[PDB]
Amino acid sequence: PLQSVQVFGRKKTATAVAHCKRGNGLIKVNGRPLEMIEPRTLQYKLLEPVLLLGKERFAGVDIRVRVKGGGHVAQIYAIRQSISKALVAYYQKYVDEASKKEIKDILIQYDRTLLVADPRRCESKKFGGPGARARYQKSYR
Amino acid sequence: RDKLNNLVLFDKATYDKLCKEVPNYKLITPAVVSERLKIRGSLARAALQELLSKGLIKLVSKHRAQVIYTRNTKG
Amino acid sequence: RVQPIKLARVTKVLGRTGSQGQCTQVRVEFMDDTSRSIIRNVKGPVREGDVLTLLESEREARRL
Amino acid sequence: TPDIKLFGKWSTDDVQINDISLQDYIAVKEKYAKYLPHSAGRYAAKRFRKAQCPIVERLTNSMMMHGRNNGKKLMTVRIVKHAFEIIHLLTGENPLQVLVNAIINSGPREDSTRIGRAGTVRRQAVDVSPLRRVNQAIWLLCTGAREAAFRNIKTIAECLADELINAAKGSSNSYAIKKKDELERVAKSNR
Amino acid sequence: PEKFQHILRVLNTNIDGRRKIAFAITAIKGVGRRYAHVVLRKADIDLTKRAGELTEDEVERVITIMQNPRQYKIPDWFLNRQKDVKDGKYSQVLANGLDNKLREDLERLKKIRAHRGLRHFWGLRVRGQHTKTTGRR
Amino acid sequence: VTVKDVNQQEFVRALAAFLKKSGKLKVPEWVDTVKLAKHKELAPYDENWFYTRAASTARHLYLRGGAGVGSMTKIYGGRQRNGVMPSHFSRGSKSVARRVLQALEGLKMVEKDQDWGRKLTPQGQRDLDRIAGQVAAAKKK
Amino acid sequence: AIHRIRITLTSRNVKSLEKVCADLIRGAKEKNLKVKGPVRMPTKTLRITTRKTPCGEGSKTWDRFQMRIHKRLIDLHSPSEIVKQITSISIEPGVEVEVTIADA
RNA sequence: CGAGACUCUGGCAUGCUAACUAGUUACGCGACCCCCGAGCGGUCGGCGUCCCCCAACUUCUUAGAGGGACAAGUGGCGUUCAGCCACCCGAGAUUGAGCAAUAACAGGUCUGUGAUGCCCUUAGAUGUCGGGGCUGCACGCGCGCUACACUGACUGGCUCAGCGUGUGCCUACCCUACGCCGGCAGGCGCGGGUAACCCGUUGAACCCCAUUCGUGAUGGGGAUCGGGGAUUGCAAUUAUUC
Repeated sequence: PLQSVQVFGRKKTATAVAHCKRGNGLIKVNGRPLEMIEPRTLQYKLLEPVLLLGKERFAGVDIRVRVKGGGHVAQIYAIRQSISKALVAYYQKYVDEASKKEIKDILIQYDRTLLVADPRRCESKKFGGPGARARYQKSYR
Repeated sequence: RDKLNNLVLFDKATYDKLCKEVPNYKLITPAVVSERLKIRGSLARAALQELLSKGLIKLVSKHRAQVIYTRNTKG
Repeated sequence: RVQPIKLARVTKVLGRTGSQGQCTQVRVEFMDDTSRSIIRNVKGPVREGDVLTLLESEREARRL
Repeated sequence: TPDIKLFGKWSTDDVQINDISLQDYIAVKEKYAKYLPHSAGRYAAKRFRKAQCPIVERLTNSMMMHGRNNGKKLMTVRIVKHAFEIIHLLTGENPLQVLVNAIINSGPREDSTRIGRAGTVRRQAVDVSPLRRVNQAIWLLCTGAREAAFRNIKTIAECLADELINAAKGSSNSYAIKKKDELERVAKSNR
Repeated sequence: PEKFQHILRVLNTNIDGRRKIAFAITAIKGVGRRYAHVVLRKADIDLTKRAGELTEDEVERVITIMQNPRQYKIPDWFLNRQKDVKDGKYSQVLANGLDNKLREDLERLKKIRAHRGLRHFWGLRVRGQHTKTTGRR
Repeated sequence: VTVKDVNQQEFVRALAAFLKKSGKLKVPEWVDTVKLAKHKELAPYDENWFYTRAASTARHLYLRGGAGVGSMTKIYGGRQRNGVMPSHFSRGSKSVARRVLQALEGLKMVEKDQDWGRKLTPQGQRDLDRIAGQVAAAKKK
Repeated sequence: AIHRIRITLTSRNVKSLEKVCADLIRGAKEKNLKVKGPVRMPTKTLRITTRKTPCGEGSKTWDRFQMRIHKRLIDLHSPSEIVKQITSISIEPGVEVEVTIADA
């Protein structure tokens, strides 16, 4: 057995659970590197925390992630939140506070809400329109 | 609106014109070449693909919708 | 007729005038002069301490 | 990367704001440098929020307009990245510096607001906020690029690049410049 | 950058570069986009090219396969008229000869006084669907 | 590795070429005049695509515990133009997809196994990995 | 021998369902049977949509009624009759309780 | 009294109690075993199936009880009040429904009602079967839908979901994985599932990608018409539909 914490990331619907366990591998998202996946037109965004905080930190732990829910963009945002949170979570209970705190400093300043949850989930549709707040055309003499 | 067509035959003169006008360009796309000549846009594109095996033009995009060529390294 | 361009910086957003309420009174410190400080109306949303580029102090911009 | 956060194949360094009145609504490195623009996809949450959004991100957002093209950011990001490359070949330089210059030159100074005067068509000469000047500039430039592309061979990327360069140093072949000269001229006149 | 090959005839129209071969052919009746595309595939001709490209040879090879469709394994379902009403076969109809048959069928069902015939002749809509505020302006 | 780690577009192209070398794909007496799917407004450009589809199907089956015609038909499926009515999802040709499953089985790329439909053969597992290696060296995108 | 028995409980009324479930669990263990503990299954929202207006002129007003059926099961393992016996007694109205011979 | 308050839903609980019609973790991981990479190799990491425990858990999934928002803390302002503004934490005093008073209206409904008054008709029906029309178009109006393209038409390929639902039903009946055949429509054989078991790891579309076409009513657009195949019904003529 090997040491392990789990965390999650949440944008809209699309939970992304990261299991951050002792070892060396990649960050893998659905078993494949961050580089792949596709749409890969947003690609730099999910690379971003890893580059900011060095790859040495995220290679002291193997990070494997299972993503379901939402769509392609929803998932990207979710994964980014879970990986950064993962690293911090692992260091917070096992390694040391100063490392996790340093990561929290670097992220929170430019900010991207990777340690606090997004509130925004779908607003309910109400009748008498074709949309949620969109409403049918009226006609008048 | 509008009505505009280009030659849709692959021609002699316009290919020669292209290669001998080459210092003018630093940006080359199909659309530009098409406008500046009378070559189609489709056969603008294709002329560039030929041209790239001189290597007076260098790929710097390879996107599906349309491609972007440079002239030499950077001009 | 003509005067030189004066940079003037928002000192205090006075409030909103206009018939529809879509004209904002502003007092702008004339910046070149601290003695002058004149009221000009700004169409846009105004955040204090941002800078206008006055092309005139002619044709005074005022409540309506 | 944490030393300076670059754009996704261009630098955020050597971008200069050539006006002292348009400051603090033009930024790209004054905290707001990004490899890939995206904040959280809200920008209407606070009235404060607009300051957070840099000129680059605002330009990508304003582009997606006209029903089919609405709500497709991914398409726009690909088009915009291509557009930067087209600018770089055409003038050398840094494409972001070209963008900044274009905004400054396209932004109006005086404009007009409606004022009553006998029921005759007269208006009051007013200066406008630098936030408004940036917002209007970005609008003009995006609308210009789209308008050209519609019934011409050139794509949105190419037309956007052409639109920025012409505005950056005047040529009178940029829509934004032509519109601005009309707004400022009319302002000066009036009652 | 090859001109040289230009001005091809398919049936009664001059076919030159404008569009890809397949689309270029569809000036004539009885050849849609799909028809001309499948004829070219059968005739072993790259259809991405122009019709100002390719010689007279290739054109004739296309014409033979279109007008003998079964005998070159263009199936019966793919045909504009299957079993027909005049002819006991299965015929691909092309050019001016389609116009002929269309006229024939409309006259035919005016004689026989079938509903399709009568409606079309009178200018009423042949399909039973609404024509209440449509089929005009 | 899983096949997902390496470049997906390059994988299917490399595998498709490997299939051509084998010299058989048990090809239909159709696919030279076909409608194909009803999501198509123009008949296929070439008769080449059958190899590409076969490679794609092999990859898709490698992922799953076993699957048949239904899985392939939805992936290849898209938007169907309904004329002047709203465009909606559908599933296109089933003869081709069935034929591809049969042909791959014949070569022993995939074989019938538990959880219904065809699942990968160890012969196929070996083949896919060899082209995976070639792809892995080439890029990652 | 112990026999695997499945008790399904179906209802619509949370509080009633919940305190039936309570009684089954508590009385089960009291004279020794398996405790387990409830496997909550997703409540199913039956939705009916109707026009609010007879005779439709005015505005489009729609009324939507829901009815939320709630399911749970509990798998007890212990011997034959004394399971289903001690469980199913001490309840009469208004919460369905099914004891099933299913599971081996 | 109405509204507020209230209730219900959406968001914040790695705290609480649970889960074999639900999953996850975590070994030991072996096999199918590929070497893809490391290691000489055993072994380690790996999408899935399979090994499964007297494993562990509720993180994703589920639904129960609990807490969290009160302008609370702090700072300005105000009759120093009621309240307002900013700031922290962060779901911020920013979610969406449900909810209707006093009273009016000749609003609509006798065709929802074996609720109903009077009137008509009633064995010669206005109580039932056979057939046609509502679907007829020189024209006016409204809600829509499809469009006018290159963020697209085209040909390959990548790939992620959610609310809900189903047969074995009190006047009539399902979703289909999976085999085969057919371009297609469709035909045909199985098996499971009143169901978070099976359909459905809901691997949907947008999206992403390499081309082709090249802004040209062009291949955008699919109107109108002609020929043919099938599906539904005992009956489709006035295209039921595909």
